[PDB]
Amino acid sequence: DFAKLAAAQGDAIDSRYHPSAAVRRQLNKVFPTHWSFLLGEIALYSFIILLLTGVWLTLFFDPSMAHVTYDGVYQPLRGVQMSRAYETALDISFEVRGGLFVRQVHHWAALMFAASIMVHLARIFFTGAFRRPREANWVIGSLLLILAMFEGFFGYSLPDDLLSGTGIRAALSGITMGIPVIGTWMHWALFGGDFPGEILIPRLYALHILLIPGIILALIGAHLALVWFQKHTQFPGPGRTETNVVGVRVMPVFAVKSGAFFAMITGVLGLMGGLLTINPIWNLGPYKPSQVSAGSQPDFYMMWTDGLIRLWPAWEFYPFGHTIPQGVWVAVGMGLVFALLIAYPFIEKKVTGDDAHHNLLQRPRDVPVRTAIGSMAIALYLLLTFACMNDIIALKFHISLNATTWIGRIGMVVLPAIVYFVAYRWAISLQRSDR
Amino acid sequence: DFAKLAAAQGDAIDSRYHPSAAVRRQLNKVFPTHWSFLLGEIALYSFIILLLTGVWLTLFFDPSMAHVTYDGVYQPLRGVQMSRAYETALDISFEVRGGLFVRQVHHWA
Amino acid sequence: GTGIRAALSGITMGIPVIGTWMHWALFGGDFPGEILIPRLYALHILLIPGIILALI
Amino acid sequence: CSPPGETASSEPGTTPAIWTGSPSP
Amino acid sequence: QPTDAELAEMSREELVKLGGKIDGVETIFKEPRWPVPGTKAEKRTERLVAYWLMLGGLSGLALLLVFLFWPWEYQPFGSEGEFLYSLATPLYGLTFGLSILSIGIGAVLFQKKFIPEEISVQDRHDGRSPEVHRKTVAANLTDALEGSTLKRRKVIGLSLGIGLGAFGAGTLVAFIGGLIKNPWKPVVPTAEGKKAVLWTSGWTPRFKGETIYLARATGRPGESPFVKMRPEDIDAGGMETVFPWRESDGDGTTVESEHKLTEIAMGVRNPVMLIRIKPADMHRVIKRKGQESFNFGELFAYTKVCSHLGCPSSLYEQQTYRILCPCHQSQFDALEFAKPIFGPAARALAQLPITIDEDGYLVANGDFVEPVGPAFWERK
Amino acid sequence: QPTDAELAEMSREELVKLGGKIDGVETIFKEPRWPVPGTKAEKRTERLVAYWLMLGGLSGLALLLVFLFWPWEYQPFGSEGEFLYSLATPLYGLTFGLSILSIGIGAVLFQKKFIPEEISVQDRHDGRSPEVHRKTVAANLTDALEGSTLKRRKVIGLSLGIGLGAFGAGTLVAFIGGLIKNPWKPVVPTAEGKKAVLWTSGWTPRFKGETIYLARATGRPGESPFVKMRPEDIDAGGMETVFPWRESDGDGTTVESEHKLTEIAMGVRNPVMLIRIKPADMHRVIKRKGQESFNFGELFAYTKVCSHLGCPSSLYEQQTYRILCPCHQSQFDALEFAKPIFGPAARALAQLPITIDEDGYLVANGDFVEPVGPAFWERK
Ligand SMILES: CCCCCCCCCCC(=O)OC[C@H]1O[C@H](O[C@@H]2[C@H](O)[C@@H](O)[C@H](O)[C@@H](O[C@H]3O[C@H](CO[C@H]4O[C@H](CO[C@H]5O[C@H](CO)[C@@H](O)[C@H](O)[C@@H]5O[C@H]5O[C@H](CO)[C@@H](O)[C@H](O)[C@@H]5O)[C@@H](O)[C@H](O)[C@@H]4O)[C@@H](O)[C@H](O)[C@@H]3O)[C@@H]2OP(=O)(O)OC[C@@H](COC(=O)CCCCCCCC[C@H](C)CC)OC(=O)CCCCCCCCCC)[C@@H](O)[C@@H](O)[C@@H]1O
Ligand SMILES: CCCCCCCCCCC(=O)OC[C@H]1O[C@H](O[C@@H]2[C@H](O)[C@@H](O)[C@H](O)[C@@H](O[C@H]3O[C@H](CO[C@H]4O[C@H](CO[C@H]5O[C@H](CO)[C@@H](O)[C@H](O)[C@@H]5O[C@H]5O[C@H](CO)[C@@H](O)[C@H](O)[C@@H]5O)[C@@H](O)[C@H](O)[C@@H]4O)[C@@H](O)[C@H](O)[C@@H]3O)[C@@H]2OP(=O)(O)OC[C@@H](COC(=O)CCCCCCCC[C@H](C)CC)OC(=O)CCCCCCCCCC)[C@@H](O)[C@@H](O)[C@@H]1O
Ligand SMILES: CC(C)=CCC/C(C)=C/CC/C(C)=C/CC/C(C)=C/CC/C(C)=C/CC/C(C)=C/CC/C(C)=C/CC/C(C)=C/CC/C(C)=C\CC1=C(C)C(=O)c2ccccc2C1=O
Ligand SMILES: CC(C)=CCC/C(C)=C\CC/C(C)=C/CC/C(C)=C/CC/C(C)=C\CC/C(C)=C\CC/C(C)=C\CC/C(C)=C/CC/C(C)=C/CC1=C(C)C(=O)c2ccccc2C1=O
Ligand SMILES: CCCCCCCCCCCCCCCC(=O)O[C@H](COC(=O)CCCCCCC[C@@H](C)CCCCCCCCC)COP(=O)(O)O[C@H]1[C@H](O)[C@H](O)[C@@H](O)[C@@H](O)[C@@H]1O
Ligand code: HEM
Ligand code: HEM
Ligand code: HEM
Ligand code: HEM
Ligand SMILES: CCCCCCCCCCCCCC(=O)O[C@H](COC(=O)CCCCCCCCCCC)COP(=O)(O)O
Ligand code: FES
Ligand code: FES
Repeated sequence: DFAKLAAAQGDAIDSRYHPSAAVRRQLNKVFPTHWSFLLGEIALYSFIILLLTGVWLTLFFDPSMAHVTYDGVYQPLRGVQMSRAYETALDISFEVRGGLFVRQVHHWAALMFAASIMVHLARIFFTGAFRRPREANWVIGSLLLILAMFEGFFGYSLPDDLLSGTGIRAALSGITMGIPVIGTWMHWALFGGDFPGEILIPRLYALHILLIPGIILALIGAHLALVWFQKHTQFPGPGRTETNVVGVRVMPVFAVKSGAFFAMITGVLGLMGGLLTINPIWNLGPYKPSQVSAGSQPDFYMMWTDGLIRLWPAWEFYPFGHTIPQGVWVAVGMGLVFALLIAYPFIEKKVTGDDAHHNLLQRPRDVPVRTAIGSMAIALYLLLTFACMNDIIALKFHISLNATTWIGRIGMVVLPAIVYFVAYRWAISLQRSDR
Repeated sequence: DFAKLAAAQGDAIDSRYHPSAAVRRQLNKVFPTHWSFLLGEIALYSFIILLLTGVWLTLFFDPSMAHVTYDGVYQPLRGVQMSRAYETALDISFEVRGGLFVRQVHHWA
Repeated sequence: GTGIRAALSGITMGIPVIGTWMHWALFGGDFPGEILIPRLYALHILLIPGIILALI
Repeated sequence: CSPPGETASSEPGTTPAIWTGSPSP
Repeated sequence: QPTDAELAEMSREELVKLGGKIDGVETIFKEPRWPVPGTKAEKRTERLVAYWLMLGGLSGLALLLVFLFWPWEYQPFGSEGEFLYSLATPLYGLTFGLSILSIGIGAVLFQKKFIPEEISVQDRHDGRSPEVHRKTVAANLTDALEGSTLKRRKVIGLSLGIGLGAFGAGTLVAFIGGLIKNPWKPVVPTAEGKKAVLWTSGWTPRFKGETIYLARATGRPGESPFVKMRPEDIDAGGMETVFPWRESDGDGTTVESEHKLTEIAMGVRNPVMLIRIKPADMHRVIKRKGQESFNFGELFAYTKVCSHLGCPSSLYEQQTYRILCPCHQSQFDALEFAKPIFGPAARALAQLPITIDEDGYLVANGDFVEPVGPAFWERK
Repeated sequence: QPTDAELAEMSREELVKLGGKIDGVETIFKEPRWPVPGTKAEKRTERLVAYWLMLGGLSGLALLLVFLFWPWEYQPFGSEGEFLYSLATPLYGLTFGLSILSIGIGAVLFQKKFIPEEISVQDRHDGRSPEVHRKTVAANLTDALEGSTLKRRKVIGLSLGIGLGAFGAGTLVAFIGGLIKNPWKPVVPTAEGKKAVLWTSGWTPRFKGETIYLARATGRPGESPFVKMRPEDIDAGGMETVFPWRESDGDGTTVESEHKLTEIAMGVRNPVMLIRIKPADMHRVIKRKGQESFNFGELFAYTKVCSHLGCPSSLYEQQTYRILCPCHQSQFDALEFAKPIFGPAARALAQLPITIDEDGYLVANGDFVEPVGPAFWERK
C-alpha cells in the first residue's frame, strides 16, 4: 500500500524534526498570479541552467594561456599556435560529443538570464515595487545586475578567441590604463604585468566560475528569502487591499505552475541552443595581438558600453604634463549610471516626500514622470546598444561615412527627449481615458 | 547620539521586516557548555579558513599540464621542464609576497 | 604525482569489467593525459566544496 | 583640449642616412 | 485550540480550513473543474494532456537514440558526411528541448483544466511587531550590553577597537599585498639601463647602434620565419605589417628562436604598419615637429596600435590615405602625420623612423619619440 | 499576554524574563561577576584583559610593518640575504598568529571574568508535533493530491511517469556521454596495424625492423637530453634508467624534435632498468619461458614500472639482486626474471630483449612479450 508507506514516512519525519507547523505555513503561502510576476522566475530559472551547464563545461576546459600547437580535427586551424584556453574550447565544440550543444545552450542561457533581469527591472521600476519596505531588496537586486554584468563579460572572454581577445584589450586594458594617478597600477594588479600577460584567463576563470557565482548565489538566496518573507505585492483590484495577499496557495497550484514553467525555460533554451548557432569561435581562430577582428563584438548585455565609447567625442585633458584619455568618461559614466540605479528609491522618497508603507503596486500611468523617465532610460539604452553596429548602418544610406556617429552623437539628446515627451503625454491621456 | 542611532536603525529594520520574534527566539536559544561540544566548531572554523585562503590561491594558480621551461627566481630549478600547474605553484611560494604563508596556512588548515 | 599515478590510476584500471572505462573517462585518455589537473582543479575549487558547504 | 606635444611643423626635413649597425650585441 | 476529541471526527474539507485559519489564509472560492462527470469534453481534455506528456517521452527517447546512434564527428566542409554532421547539434537540441517543453506544457494544461480554480486571501502582518516582541528583543539586547558592563570599562573597549582595527588592517594589507605590483619598476633592459614596460616596446634598442629590421611575416606572425624588407617590396599604395626582428632572433628553426619569434608577435606595441605614398601626392604632406626626417623617401612607418584603446588598426583606404581602426571607427590621415580626424581617437599614431642598412633591407632608424599605445595618467 | 499599557511600566529585567518565558527559556541563575565594587582585584582583572588586547593590536601592527618592509624576495643559496629571507614567512605567521590569538584570549577572559555567569533551561518541545499541526498538514497535502484529480486519470499518470523517466534517461546519457571513451580504440600506429594504447608503449616498433636505442637521460634540458649508450658504459652491479629513442626523434634542438622527446620522458610505460649482473653470480640466474634469449650476456633489461600499481620500482640492490618499489614495498628477484618475492605485487616485471647494432650501441631486440604496467580486467 502506497498510502501506508507515505504515512510511515510522514510519521518518521514528524517524530524526528517536527516540521508540520512550519511546512503547513509554507504550503499555505499565497502568491499573486499576475503575468508580469513571472519575470523574476525566468532569471532565476536561467541561473539554474547556467549552474548545471557551467559545471559540465569545467570538465573539459583548460584556462591556461600557455602557447600550444593545434592538433584536433579542425582542418582550417591545423598547426596554428594557440593558447590552451582556445584549444580546449575547440575540443569541446568538435572532439566532445554534445559539447557544442552544451556550449551554445550555456551562451543562450546567459543571454536569457541577462535579458530577464533587465525586463524584470522595468517591472519593478514602472510598478513602483522599490518603495518601502522593499527598498533594500532593490539594492540587493541592483548589485545582482552589476555582478551579472561582469559575469557574462568574463565568461565570453574565456575561449580567448579573436573577438573576445580584442574586447579584453579595448576595455579591460586601455580604459584601465587610462584612469588618473592609479590607472596603470590596477592594470598591473589585474593582469599581473602588461597585456596580455600570462594570468589573464586563469584569474578570470577563477572569478567567473566560482567567486562571482558564489556572491550571486548568496545575493540571490537573500533576494528570494526577502521576497518570501515580504509577502510579494499585488496589483490593486477587487478585494485587494494593503493588508492582504490575493492569489493562489503554494500547494498545489503555484507549485505545479512554477515547476512546469521551469520546464518551458529549459525547453526554450535547449531548442535555441541546438537550432541557433551562437559565438562561432573557430571562424576567426585564436586571439593574436598582431592581427585583429573587425569588431570587439560583445553580447547585448555588455554592448551599451561599447556604443558609448564610439558616440562620445574625443575629449582629453592634459593637466601639468599628464594625460586624461577619452576612456575616463566611459568608466565614470558607468559609475554614475550604477550609482543612480542603486540609490533610486532613496532619491525618489526625497523628491516625492512619501515614506509610508506601500503594498499595492502603482499603475505606470498614475505616475507620468517616473514612466517617462523609465521610457527615456530604455530608449537611451537601446540607442547605445545599437550604436556599435555603425559599420552595417553606414552602408545603408551612402550619404557620408562619418555622419553615422553624428546621428548617434545628436540623437542622444533629441531622441530621449522625444520619448520622454511621448511617454509623459501618453500617461496623462491614459489617466483620463477611464475616469 | 549613539543610543539614539541604535533605536533609529532598530525601528527602521523592525518597521520593514518585523524581525523581533524571530531574532529573540534565536538570541534565547540555550546551548550546553560542555568542552567536547566545541569539537565540531573546530572543523567548521577550519573550513571557513580554507574558504578564505582557497579564494586567494585561485588568483595565482594556473591548472594546466602543458610543459613549460622554468625561468623564475628559484635557481635549483632553472630550465627544468614542468607543467603550468607546477610553474605557478612555485610562483605563489616565491614570486608573490605572502603566497608561501597563505599556501602553508591553507595546507595546515 | 606518484600518489596520483598509483592510487587514482592503478586501482581504477584494476577494477573488474568496467575498470579501464572509468580510468579512460576520468583521465580523458591514458595516464597522465592532459585534462586530469584542470578537471581536478574544477572538482576541488567548485564542485566538492560546493557540496560540502551545502551539506554543512 | 589639444595634445601639447602634437603640433604640426613646416620644416622640410632631410633624407635619413644609411644605417651602419654597431657590433658586439 | 480544539482538543484531540474534536479532531477525530473532523473531515478533510474542514481540516484544510482550520489549517488556513491558523496561518491567516482564507480560501474564499473553490470549484471542481468538471461539475458533471463522464462528459465527453472532460475525456477529450484528458487525452490532450496525455498527448503532450507522451510527446515528451517520445522526444526523450529520441534524444537518447540520436545521442548514441548518429554521426557526430566533425566533418570538413564539402564532404560526404558534412550534411549529417551539420544536423547533429540541432537534433540534440530539438529532441531535448521539445522533450521537456512538452512536459511543461502538459503540466500547465493539467493545472488549468483539472486542478480546481482557487483564490485565497492571506492577511499579511507587515509593519512593526505587535509591541510585545519589540520590547522583549530590545531588553534582551540591552541586558547583554549592560550586564557585560563593557560600556563602563573604557580601557577594555578602547583596546578591543584598536586591537581589532590593527589586526584587520594588517590582515587586509597582507591579503591584497601580493596583487600590488609597481608599474614603473625597471625590468626591460634597454640601451640606457633598464626602463619600464610601457616606455619600451619591441623596437627599443637593447644597445647603442642595434639594427632592427622591418621584417615581414611569411605566414602567421610568430609561427613563420621573418623575412627582411627591401625598400621597393610594396607598390606605391600598399601596406605591410612589419615586426621588430633582429639578426640574432633566428628564423624559428630552433626552440630558443621560436620563443624569441613568439614574443615578437605577442608584443602589444610591436606591430608597425608600413605605407608607401605615390610620388604625385607629396605636395599635400605635412610633417610633425621632431619627426620631419623620419620618412625614407616615399616610405612612411606608423604604429599599427591605435592611440585610443590599443586596437591594432589593419584597415587602410589607399584612395584617401586614411587609416581606419575597426574597433571604434577612427580614421588617421597618413598625410597629416597619422593625426586622428574622426572618432574617439585624440592623439596621432606614433611614427617610427626608418632608414636603409648596408645590405638594403628597410631598418628602423631608432626608437619612437613618444609612448606607443593607449594613453595613461603618467604619459607625456 | 501583557497589554501595551502593561508593557510600558515593566523594567528591563522583567521584560527579559517575559521574553524567555515566551521562548520557553528560564534563567535560574544570573549574578554579576563583581558584586562588591571598588576592589583592587576587579581593577587588576580589567588590566589583564586589556593587556591581551593590547598585545594583539601590537602584533597586528607588527604584521603590517613586517609584511611591508621585511626582505621577502627569494635569495639563492650561499647569499648574504639568505638568512633574512628564510625568516620572511616565519615572521608573517608569528605576527599574524599572535595578533588574533591574543584578541581571542582577551575575549575569553572578558566572558569568564566580566560577563555574568548564567544558567538557562529551555524546554525542548521535541518529538512528534502537536496533533493539531499533524492533521492540518496531512489534510493540506491529501486534499491537494485528491482534489487535483490525478489518481483516477491513469493515462495522465502513466504518461507523466514515462515522460519524466524517458527525459531523465535521455538527459543523463547526454550529460555523461562526452566523458565516455573507448579504452580499446586502435589509435597507436604499429608494425602490425593500429593498436590500443594499453597494448603499446614507447618500445613498440612502428614498422618492421625499426631500431630503438637504449638512450640515457643526460639530466640537462634540451641539447641532446637522450644520447646513445654502449655496453661498456656500465660496470657490473650497476643500474641505469633507459628510454626508447629513435634517430627520427632528434636531439631536441628544434621545436618538433623537443615535442617528440617530451613523450619519451612523459611515457608511462617507457622507462626501463638496465642492470649488469655480476659474472660470478651468473650461474644463479633463472630464465623465464619465452625470455631466455632476452639478455645480452650479463646485461638485463627490466621495465621500471611496477606491475602492482604503476610506481617506478628503481631501488635495485646490487648484491641481493632485489628491486624494491618505494610506493608499497614490493620486492622483485632480478636473478629470477624479476619475480615478485615480497609486497602486494603478484606478477613479474616485463623483460625487454636487448642487443647491439653494428656500431656497438645497445638497442632493443623487439617488443615486450607481455603488457607493461599494472594489470587490468582484459589483461592476459
Ligand atoms: C590625490 C589624487 C589627485 C591628483 C593629484 C595628486 C598627484 C599629483 C602629484 C604627482 C603624481 O602624479 O604622483 C603619482 C604618480 O607617482 C609616480 O609617478 C611619478 C611621476 O608622476 C610620473 O609622471 C613619472 O612618469 C614616473 O616615473 C616613471 O617614469 C619616469 C620617466 O618619465 C618622464 O618621462 C616620460 C617620457 O619620456 C621618456 O620616456 C622614457 C622614460 O625613460 C624613455 O623613453 C625616455 O627617457 C624619454 O625621455 C626623453 O626625454 C628627452 C626628450 O626630449 C631626452 O632627454 C631624450 O630624448 C629621452 O628619450 C614622460 O612621459 C613622463 O611624464 C615623465 O616626464 C622614469 O624616469 C622613472 O624611472 C619611472 O619609470 C614617477 O614615478 P617614480 O619616480 O617611480 O615615484 C615617485 C613617487 C610619487 O611621488 C609623489 O608625489 C607621490 C605623492 C602624491 C600622489 C598621491 C599619493 C599620496 C596620497 C596618500 C597616499 C593618500 C592617503 O611614487 C609614489 O609614491 C606613487 C605611489 C602610488 C599612488 C598612491 C595614491 C593613493 C592611493 C589610493 C587612492 C607613479 O607611481 C605613478 O603611478 C603615480 O600615479
Ligand atoms: C556483469 C559483470 C560480472 C563479470 C562477467 C561479465 C563479463 C564477462 C564477458 C566478457 C567481458 O569481459 O566483457 C567486458 C569487456 O569487453 C571488452 O573486452 C573484450 C575482451 O573481454 C577483452 O579481454 C579484450 O582484451 C578486448 O579487446 C581489446 O584487446 C584485444 C586483444 O586482447 C587479447 O590479447 C591480449 C594481449 O595480447 C596481445 O596484446 C596486444 C593486442 O593486440 C598486442 O601486443 C598483441 O597482439 C598480443 O598478441 C600476441 O598473441 C600471440 C602471443 O602468443 C601471437 O599471436 C603474437 O605474438 C601477438 O603478439 C590479452 O591480454 C587479452 O586478454 C586478449 O586475449 C584486441 O584484439 C581488441 O582490438 C581490443 O583492443 C575486448 O574488447 P572488444 O573486442 O573491443 O569489444 C567487445 C564487447 C564485449 O563483449 C561482451 O561480451 C560484452 C557483454 C558482457 C559484459 C557485460 C556488459 C553487458 C551487461 C549490461 C550492459 C548490463 C545492463 O565490447 C563491449 O560491449 C563492452 C562494453 C562495456 C561494459 C559494460 C558493463 C555494464 C556497465 C555498468 C556496470 C572491453 O570493452 C572491456 O573493457 C570490457 O570489460
Ligand atoms: C543534454 C545536456 C547535457 C544539456 C544541459 C543539461 C541541463 C542544463 C539540463 C536541465 C535539466 C533540468 C533543468 C530539468 C528540469 C526538469 C523539470 C523542472 C521538470 C518538472 C516537470 C513537472 C512534472 C512539473 C510539475 C511537477 C512538480 C510539482 C515539480 C516541479 C518542482 C518545482 C520546480 C517546484 C518549485 C516550487 C517553488 C516553491 C518554487 C517557486 C520558485 C522559487 C524558487 C521562488 C521564487 C518566488 C517567490 C519566493 C515569490 O514570492 C513569488 C511570488 C509570485 C510569483 C512568483 C514568485 C517566485 O517565483
Ligand atoms: C523623517 C526623517 C528625517 C527620516 C530619517 C531617515 C529614515 C527614516 C531612515 C533611514 C533610511 C532611509 C530609508 C533613508 C535613506 C538612507 C540612504 C540614503 C541609504 C543609502 C544606502 C545605499 C546608497 C546603498 C548601499 C550601497 C552599496 C551597498 C554599494 C555601493 C555601490 C555604489 C553606490 C557604487 C557603484 C559604482 C561601481 C560599482 C562602479 C564600478 C565601475 C568602475 C568605475 C570601475 C572601473 C573599471 C574596472 C575596474 C573594470 O574592471 C572595467 C572593465 C571593463 C570596462 C571598464 C572597466 C572599468 O571602468
Ligand atoms: C608606506 C608605503 C605603503 C603605505 C602604507 C599603507 C598601505 C596601504 C596599501 C598598500 C599595501 C600594498 C603593498 C605593496 C607591496 C610593496 O611594498 O611593493 C612596492 C609597491 O609600490 C609602492 O610602494 C606603492 C604603495 C602601494 C600603492 C597601491 C596602488 C593603489 C591601488 C589602486 C592598487 C589596486 C588594488 C586593487 C583595489 C582597487 C579596486 C577598487 C574598487 C613595489 O612594488 P614591486 O616590488 O615592483 O612588485 C612586487 C611584485 O613583484 C611581487 O610579486 C609582490 O607582488 C610584491 O613584492 C610587489 O611589491
Ligand atoms: C539578478 C537576478 C534576479 C533574480 C534571480 C530575481 C528573481 C526574483 C523573483 C523570483 C522574484 C519574485 C517575484 C517575481 O518573480 O516578480 C523577485 C522579486 C523582486 N525583485 Fe528580483 N530578480 C533578480 C534581479 C532583480 C533586480 C535587478 C531588481 C531591482 C533592480 C530586483 C528587485 C526585486 C524586487 C523589489 C522584488 C519584489 C517585488 C515586489 O515584491 O513587488 N530583482 N525577484
Ligand atoms: C551566472 C551567470 C553566468 C553567465 C552570465 C555566464 C556567461 C557565460 C558566457 C556568455 C560564456 C561564453 C559561452 C561561449 O563561449 O560559448 C561562458 C562560458 C563559461 N562558463 Fe559561464 N556564465 C554564468 C555562470 C557560470 C557558472 C556558475 C559556471 C560554473 C562552472 C560557468 C562556467 C563556464 C565555463 C567553464 C565557461 C567556458 C566554457 C567555454 O568557453 O566553452 N558559468 N559563461
Ligand atoms: C565537515 C564536517 C563536520 C562539521 C563542519 C561538523 C560540525 C558540527 C558542529 C558545529 C556541531 C554542533 C555541536 C558540536 O559541535 O558538537 C555538530 C554536531 C553534530 N555532528 Fe558534526 N561536524 C562534522 C562532521 C561530522 C561527522 C563526521 C559526524 C558523524 C559521523 C557528525 C555528526 C554530528 C552530530 C550527530 C551532531 C549533533 C550532536 C548533538 O546534537 O549532540 N558531524 N557538528
Ligand atoms: C574542505 C575544503 C578544502 C580542503 C580540504 C582543501 C585542501 C587543499 C590542500 C591540502 C591543498 C594543498 C596545498 C599545498 O599543497 O600547498 C589545496 C590546494 C589548493 N586549494 Fe584547497 N582545499 C579546500 C577548499 C578550497 C577552496 C574553497 C578553494 C578555492 C576557493 C581552494 C583552492 C585551492 C587551490 C587553488 C589550491 C592549489 C594552490 C597551490 O597548491 O599552491 N581550496 N587544497
Ligand atoms: C548598515 C547598518 C547595520 C545596522 C546593524 C544593526 C545596528 C542597530 C541595532 C538595532 C538594535 C536596536 C535595539 C533597541 O533597543 O532599539 C529598539 C527599537 O525597537 C526594536 O526593538 C526593534 C527590534 C529589531 C531588532 C532586531 C534586529 C536585529 C538586531 C540584531 C542585533 C545583534 C528601541 O526600543 P525601546 O524604545 O528602547 O523600548
Ligand atoms: S581602439 Fe582604435 S578606435 Fe577605439
Ligand atoms: S606500486 Fe609498486 S609496489 Fe604498489
